[PDB]
Amino acid sequence: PIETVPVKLKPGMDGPKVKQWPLTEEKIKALVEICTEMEKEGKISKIGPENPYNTPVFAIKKKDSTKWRKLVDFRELNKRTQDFWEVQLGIPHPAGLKKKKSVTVLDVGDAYFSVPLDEDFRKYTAFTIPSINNKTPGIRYQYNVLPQGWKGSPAIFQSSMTKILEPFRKQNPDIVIYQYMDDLYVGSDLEIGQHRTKIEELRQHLLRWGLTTPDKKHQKEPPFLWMGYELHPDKWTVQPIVLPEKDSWTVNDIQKLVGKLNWASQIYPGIKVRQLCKLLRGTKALTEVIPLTEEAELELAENREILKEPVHGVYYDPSKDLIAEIQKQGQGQWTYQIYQEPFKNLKTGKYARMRGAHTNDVKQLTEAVQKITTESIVIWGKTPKFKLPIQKETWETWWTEYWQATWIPEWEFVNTPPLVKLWYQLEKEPIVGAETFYVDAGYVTNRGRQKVVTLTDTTNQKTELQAIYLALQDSGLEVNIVTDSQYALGIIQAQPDQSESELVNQIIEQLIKKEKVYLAWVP
Amino acid sequence: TVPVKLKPGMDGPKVKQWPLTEEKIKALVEICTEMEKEGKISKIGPENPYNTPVFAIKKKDSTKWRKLVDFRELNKRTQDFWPHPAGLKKKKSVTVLDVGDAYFSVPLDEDFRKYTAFTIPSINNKTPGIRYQYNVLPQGWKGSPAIFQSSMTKILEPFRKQNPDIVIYQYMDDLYVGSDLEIGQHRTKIEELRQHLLRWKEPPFLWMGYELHPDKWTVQPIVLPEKDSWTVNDIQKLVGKLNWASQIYPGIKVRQLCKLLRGTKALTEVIPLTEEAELELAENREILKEPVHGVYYDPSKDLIAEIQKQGQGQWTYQIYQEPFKNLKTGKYARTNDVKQLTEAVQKITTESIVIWGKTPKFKLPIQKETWETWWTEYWQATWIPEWEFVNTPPLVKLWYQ
Ligand SMILES: Cc1ccnc2c1NC(=O)c1cccnc1N2C1CC1
Ligand SMILES: [Mg+2]
Repeated sequence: PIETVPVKLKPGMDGPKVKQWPLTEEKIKALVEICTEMEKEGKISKIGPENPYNTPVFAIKKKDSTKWRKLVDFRELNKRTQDFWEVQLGIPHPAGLKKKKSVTVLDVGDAYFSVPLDEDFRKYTAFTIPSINNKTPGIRYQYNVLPQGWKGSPAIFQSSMTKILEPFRKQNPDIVIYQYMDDLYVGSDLEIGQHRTKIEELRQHLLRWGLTTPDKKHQKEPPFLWMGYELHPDKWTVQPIVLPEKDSWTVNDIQKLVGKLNWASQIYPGIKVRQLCKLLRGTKALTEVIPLTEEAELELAENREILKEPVHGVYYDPSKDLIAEIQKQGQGQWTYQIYQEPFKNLKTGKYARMRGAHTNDVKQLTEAVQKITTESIVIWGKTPKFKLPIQKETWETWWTEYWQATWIPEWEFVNTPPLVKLWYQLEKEPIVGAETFYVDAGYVTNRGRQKVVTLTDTTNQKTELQAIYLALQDSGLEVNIVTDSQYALGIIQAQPDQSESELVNQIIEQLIKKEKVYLAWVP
Repeated sequence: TVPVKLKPGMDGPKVKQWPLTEEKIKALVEICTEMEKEGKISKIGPENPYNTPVFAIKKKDSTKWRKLVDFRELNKRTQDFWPHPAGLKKKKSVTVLDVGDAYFSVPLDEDFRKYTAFTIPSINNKTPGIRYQYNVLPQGWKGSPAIFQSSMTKILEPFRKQNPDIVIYQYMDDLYVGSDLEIGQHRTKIEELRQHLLRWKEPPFLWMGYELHPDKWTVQPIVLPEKDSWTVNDIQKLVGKLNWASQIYPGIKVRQLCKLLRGTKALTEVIPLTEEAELELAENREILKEPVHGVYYDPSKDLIAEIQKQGQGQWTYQIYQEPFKNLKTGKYARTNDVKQLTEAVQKITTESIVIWGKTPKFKLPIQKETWETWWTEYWQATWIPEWEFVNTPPLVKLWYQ
């Protein structure tokens, strides 16, 4: 029998003392039947009237017959129980698995029911069964095993399972086993017959510890539906997504669809939600009906089509390299695909995240690369060799001019438009014969010129970019600009190609136009 | 074993483990597997909710991997224990030895062991991940050097009296051996230590097995452009910079330079410097030749280290406690951005350790995800300074060079 894990109540706290609520004689009966049985199987044990602790229990009728199910409420005991090493918080991504010939899933019944509970802790699991007799005292028990609903059960159960699988795993290095709550996925490259046989060996091993699982006739067969995916032994996808067909969409519908569409983009390349997303602007209620714009309709129809023919994801082949490829799919929009075999995707995806109010494609692309790198380490434990639509020289250039440090692993240029580049660059030195504008809501040029404007509904730092803006307009191809604003400077110095505020974008336009622009700062 | 405790009221660390590469994981598995065989660590169960992050780093001039446990959180939560050689910095040359292994021969208070829990993750969450806790004193823990100080004095007793010409300082897992002797006669007195330390798995040399030469560690004054002709622009940059350094050296004047710049002139227009002005500049130059007076090290204040990228593989830093009140300033030069930044941080930490005996708090110019992703690839120190990530402005950087 498996080792006992030492449990304790949180510091200073004492066990639960919650009175058992009134129970119908019909429930009193069914419980005593369920409990008396549990006492025979050793799962619980009658205790002396010395135990001041108690946890209420009541009965539920599992929609079947009249037979009742026992439910013990451990909220209080849970509040008073120590924290355990958090159960499996992370999960595997299908794209990180290696294909198998056969994969078998097994359900484990009476999981907690077959695992010891630390002796010094059982006295806190004390509960009571009100006797039907009026003058008579009800019967009080305590648990001898992991109780359903208790805080540490999930963790202590997994820990045990892992120790129970240890041997079987060493004797069978060729078999892969994934534990997920009460299921066990077991895969191998064994011939059909051999596989089924091993599965039977495992079943016996688990049964030796009183762990019951389903036989061949009752086991679920691939593909398996897990965490939103549809899994086969050789390929994976996301479970079937159906785009509603209608003409009256509410904010609720749009949000659910965009959510659904998002999940799909990890395998279906080309999914777009830009237009659909715009429908949510200024919405007043979840039930407010929003008409689909001609472009939203276009978008929905295209997704509908991409989703019509299922695409599958191939599994990881650790013998081959991971290739990551990125494409700019619109302003602030990127898409990527990770594969090993030319064009046979393990997974795809898109990046639309914008870090900071202003930015350029070079930054965004670099961030996409970081995000993909992080992700790959999690799924495959190594970084992919990148295929990027940016030339070495372009990158290397922005690299040195940016104050912040960064790094991009192995990567080769890929001449696949649109290529990312810098739309403009500030001179490193003032221009000769290029007029000089001194801005401060107006400006004064060295050649005598000037202009002052008044601005309503404007922020202090917004009037600063206005001036700079004005100057770019009235100036010629080459222009030197002097300002006191460190803010504007920073913004422009970062050479953004896209922004949130129109102002900046209008400035960027001017900037892209000029032959030579130099910006300076003065206090 | 000594009864160690966490600072009152405080509970153990529960730090998230940053995803690792299959390479650093394989390494940590091989390593921890062996530490288990030698009873240094033990597998633990779910009843232990604590966690400290671990990494695998490469050893310089060795093919082996080092296990780096980030006990930073645990160390802030460990109780305080109750001297720094003002002369170690004066010494001409200092060698750094990794004496971390000395600890592996000392049990850890049974009731503290739980606080040293760490996890060896698995790729893509295939499996729950291997959990351990320490049985002996863990390398990197604030308590280890302390709880071993005695046994360490008792051991550095003979070499101390044998060679009272070479000052020996210990910091966490590192030992700083300082002298003035000749490089050969020095490196020789070092090896004589390595044999006297082995006398009680040899303590390798950190930092290339090389010396540091603490004497040369210079403060880098603020510099002003020395030019032939001065354009309106040059002067404007001159004043802005002067104005800034005026905050520190109040004797700086620009009044006379601001005169060359009256009206609205062309940025490129060359301006001869009036007599009055030329003299005021020469004077400002004189003032910046040395660090501002009255800036002392407060042992009760945290040391801050700020780094700026100059480009072309060149960085600049400043160690202070109060704004502008710099205790030190330096530069570093060549790899890639991250590799350099990491090599910098460690350099500044070693110095900060040597000069004051405590690691500084860095303010790094990089995205956390980028840093978290690559730093372990070039890190070689046994310690890990505290750090945060920032966005340096164009001007500050523009005022160093
Ligand atoms: C849900 C899950 C999580 C982790 N691994 C797997 C699975 N399920 C599978 O069906 C699967 C499919 C293909 C390869 N490995 C798989 N398995 C491994 C166990 C054989
Ligand atoms: Mg001005």
